[PDB]
Amino acid sequence: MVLSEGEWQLVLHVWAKVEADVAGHGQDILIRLFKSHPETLEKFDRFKHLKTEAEMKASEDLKKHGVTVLTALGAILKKKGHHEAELKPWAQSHATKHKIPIKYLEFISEAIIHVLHSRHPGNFGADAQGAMNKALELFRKDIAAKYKELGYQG
Ligand code: HEM
Repeated sequence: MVLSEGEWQLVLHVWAKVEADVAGHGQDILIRLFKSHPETLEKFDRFKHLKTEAEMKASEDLKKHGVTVLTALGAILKKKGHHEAELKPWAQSHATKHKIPIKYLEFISEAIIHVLHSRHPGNFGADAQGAMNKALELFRKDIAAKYKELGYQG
């Protein structure tokens, strides 16, 4: 798939707002993921012990990982489809070290859209959501192909 420039502009315009508060958005997104699909929490030996939303919100460690996640994702989106070099080391660790199935990437994709919609309604109308969805689908497609190359395709 290929996004048009107008679609990239919609994605990067809401992303610019997200970057006004990277830590807060990262926390919101990971907490939404873990609440909506608690099985994903099991992949994180680091966070496995967190029992309630309250404990999640109070974890400095979770907040630091959310910054790491959104910073990496941001770097990929700003490549506007030219993200081959960035995707390679990402795919290798998520496939053979952490073992993250494509299904879980769909789940975090859903969490990202939920948080953007909730915090940025005026810059995240139907057309901008459609563009963000297509960018994240482009990302999952490319990761699926890489997984396969790497011998995981999970
Ligand atoms: C937008 C999707 C995601 C991005 C951009 C992302 C990014 C990252 C980055 C940059 C790291 C640190 C370096 C590394 O280990 O490769 C990391 C670690 C990790 N990720 Fe992801 N990730 C994503 C989705 C997920 C999902 C869906 C899960 C699990 C359900 C996951 C599980 C992990 C684990 C277990 C670690 C190691 C945490 C630790 O330090 O103990 N990732 N991720």
